[PDB]
Amino acid sequence: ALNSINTNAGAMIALQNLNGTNSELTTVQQRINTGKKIASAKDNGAIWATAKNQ
Amino acid sequence: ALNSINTNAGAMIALQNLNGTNSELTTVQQRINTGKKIASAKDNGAIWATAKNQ
Repeated sequence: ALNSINTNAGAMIALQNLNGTNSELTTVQQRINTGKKIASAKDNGAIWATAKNQ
Repeated sequence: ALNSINTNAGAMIALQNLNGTNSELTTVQQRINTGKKIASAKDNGAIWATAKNQ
């Protein structure tokens, strides 16, 4: 209602965007730590399985 | 009879208007206290029920 005292969507949307940025940061940090894109089975199942067997 | 000693309608009508103002004041104060228009089931049955279930 532009003056509500119980809720505000601006904080919710700011939180959502911050969480998205944190997730991307986590992915990049994992890449830097392990030194490779496909490190686990979550990154890419097909390529990870192929590399293990090879 | 413009000079009656038993009754006067001016006081009655002044009382009625004062009571109406008091009722409106009560409604506004309730809105300020709870911070919302539809707070109870008396304000609006349909919207209150919808909000509860949602």
